Amino acid sequence: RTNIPRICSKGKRTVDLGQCGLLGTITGPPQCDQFLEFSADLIIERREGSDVCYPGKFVNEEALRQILRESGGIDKEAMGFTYSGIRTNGATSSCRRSGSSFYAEMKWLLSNTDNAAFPQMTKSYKNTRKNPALIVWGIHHSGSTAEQTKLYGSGNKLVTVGSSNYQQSFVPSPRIDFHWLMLNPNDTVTFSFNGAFIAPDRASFLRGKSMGIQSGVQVDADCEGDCYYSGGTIISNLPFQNIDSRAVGKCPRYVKQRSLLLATGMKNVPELFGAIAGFIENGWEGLIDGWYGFRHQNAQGEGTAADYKSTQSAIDCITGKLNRLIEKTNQQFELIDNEFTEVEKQIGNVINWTRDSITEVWSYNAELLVAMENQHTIDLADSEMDKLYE
Amino acid sequence: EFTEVEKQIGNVINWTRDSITEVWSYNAELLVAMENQHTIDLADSEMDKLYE
Amino acid sequence: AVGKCPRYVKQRSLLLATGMKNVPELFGAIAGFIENGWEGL
Amino acid sequence: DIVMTQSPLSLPVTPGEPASISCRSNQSLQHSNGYVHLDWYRQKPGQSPHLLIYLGFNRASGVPDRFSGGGSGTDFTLKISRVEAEDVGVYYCMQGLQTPFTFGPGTTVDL
Amino acid sequence: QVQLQGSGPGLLRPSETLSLTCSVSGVSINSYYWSWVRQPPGKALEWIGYIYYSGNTNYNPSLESRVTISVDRSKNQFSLKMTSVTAADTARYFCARQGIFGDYGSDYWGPGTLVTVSS
Ligand SMILES: *[C@@H]1O[C@H](CO)[C@@H](O)[C@H](O)[C@H]1NC(C)=O
Ligand SMILES: *[C@@H]1O[C@H](CO)[C@@H](O)[C@H](O)[C@H]1NC(C)=O
Ligand SMILES: *[C@@H]1O[C@H](CO)[C@@H](O)[C@H](O)[C@H]1NC(C)=O
Ligand SMILES: *[C@@H]1O[C@H](CO)[C@@H](O)[C@H](O)[C@H]1NC(C)=O
Repeated sequence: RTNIPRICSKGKRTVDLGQCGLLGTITGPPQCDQFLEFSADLIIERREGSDVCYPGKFVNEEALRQILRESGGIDKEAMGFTYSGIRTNGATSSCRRSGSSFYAEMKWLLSNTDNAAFPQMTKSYKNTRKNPALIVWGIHHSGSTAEQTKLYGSGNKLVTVGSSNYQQSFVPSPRIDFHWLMLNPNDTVTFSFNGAFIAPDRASFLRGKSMGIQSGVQVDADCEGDCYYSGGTIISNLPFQNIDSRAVGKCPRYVKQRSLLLATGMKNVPELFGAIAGFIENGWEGLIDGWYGFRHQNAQGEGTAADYKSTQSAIDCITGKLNRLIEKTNQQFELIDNEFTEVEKQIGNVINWTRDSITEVWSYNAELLVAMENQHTIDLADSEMDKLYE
Repeated sequence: EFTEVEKQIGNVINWTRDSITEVWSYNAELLVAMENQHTIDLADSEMDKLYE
Repeated sequence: AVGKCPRYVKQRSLLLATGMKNVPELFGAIAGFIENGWEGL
Repeated sequence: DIVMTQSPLSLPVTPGEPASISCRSNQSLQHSNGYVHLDWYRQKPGQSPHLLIYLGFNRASGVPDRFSGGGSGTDFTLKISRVEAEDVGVYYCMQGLQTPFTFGPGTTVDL
Repeated sequence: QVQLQGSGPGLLRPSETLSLTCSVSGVSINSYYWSWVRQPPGKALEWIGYIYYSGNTNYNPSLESRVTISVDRSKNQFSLKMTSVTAADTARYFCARQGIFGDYGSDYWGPGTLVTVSS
């Protein structure tokens, strides 16, 4: 139940985006200039972080965020495009960096003069490196026919892309949307645009295996960063939690229960095998032997002893059981659902229903496990009593 | 496997499959453990009855 | 796996102890007053 | 190695006339994207050349409208609407589908 | 719009190792991958081979053992080194980028580095 309300991640590489967004760090807004080409095993995206400065949204959005969590950092490979014969700078009033500044690693391809023809440049790039390439591009919806005719000229606008696994076509709707793509090695990612195309400048490449965070607390590197949640870091050997069912990382199993206590000691009666409450009526305090014991009382040599021979074997059995169960699994959960920007309602209802049923079965497994292990410990300690008696 | 599904439903499917994998693996571990204990008790109880 | 299939696990190989406890040369008095077994049985 | 064949050899063209030069390959030029990898550079004698047509049959950036070489399959033909003073040049047909990037014997166009 | 510029020895005796250099602006050998070509005296233009900005090289099968291209990433220039120079290697080396590799912007042929074998 107890959590540390800081992102305590000493010893492994960490990036605090803050105002930066993780969908930002591909695009390069003014809030991600120092995190444009980051490289770490952690991403901390905050609630206040906006991924774009110009208004707009990502199409196929949560899946792209789930890819960029699993990146290990980004190695931006400089895509070799030049765009000869057209204007490149398209800085808008919405983004502020030393005045007018657009995205650093894309380009608003705009005509040289207003109300003029847009040459139909059909760009192409090949992934020479033996790694999948994250290719991004953006489409600027005009918002009106006047802005379309002023910027990209009159007439209908048709922009298409093309790959071996992606030949899906676009049209502007008379306010920039970005659309990602997986580019295989030895494959070509051919664009074809007639204006209203935020052309990319550099290609995104994954580095390793990062596991990201969505929270609001600050970063304070002092711990080992095993498991995380939306308000800090929870690190323990305990197999179950109660704080948040959306914990991402090497995280314990969420339960509906408040706190399930495993009876790691034996049945106690203060002042199920047979005679736990039999001729040996009640437990007696004057004995120091552990979670078992053989207290002594005499008539000529009165004093308390301890039968360490079976007791230490019993403690080794209980501690081996403890190290078996408190051993946490190696499974790595990911951040499927989002708490800052909500997912689509139907898929989110499926996700909540699946997650609630998973917590039902894990809570019932935890309750039944605690119950059977309590019965196992009591029956075991009664069995060492019985074998001592015989 | 031949042609991948779209990534959101694919991640939902993989998360569901890994969760069901955890449930069945943990149930199999429990079943093996307590049925090994039940075999030990079902080996020892009638030996105790032979003894008495 | 597709069809009437076994259940997937993460473990390499789980083994169910069909036989009894072995003490070569949890219930009460297992290997107690008798010490060990003998192969001639 | 893809031998690129240029047709014809020389054009003693008269001023103001449509002039068309073709270039055939023994291998059909068609990139996976569907945009044929073929170019139409023109070398000014004793100097650095200049691309006139790119990606099979596409008007090149900063290139006069007269040049609009088309073609299809394995045989592509650069065409010019009129003949002018700057027209003089040894035209080369670049492939680009595979490596080697072969060119052409050249077309010595003159008045 | 990049600007290409070439330089190197002109009067060169045969058999020894040839030196060449070529300076560029703008792209700075940081994004697109360039290449080298060879034009024998008023003969057929040939393609020496391309070099990735990362460094991976791919020369023309015709001549491969006698040709090596310098990456030179830090400096804003890429050089060429040809071994076993011959009267056949007499040529007018051009330094450039091409359409078909992925950039669709002209070629920016660099100035001709005319070479000779003399004696
Ligand atoms: C990509 O193509 C090149 C050139 O044919 C080849 O050398 C390389 O092995 C290919 N990549 C893979 C992963 O096979
Ligand atoms: C899923 O549950 C969370 C909290 O349990 C809630 O905030 C979210 O809105 C739910 N999803 C949908 C689509 O309603
Ligand atoms: C689901 O997981 C399998 C392997 O566990 C992987 O091959 C597949 O790509 C994953 N699905 C998606 C959509 O990534
Ligand atoms: C074209 O002809 C040359 C000449 O020998 C030959 O080497 C090459 O393989 C031929 N290409 C095709 C595709 O037939």
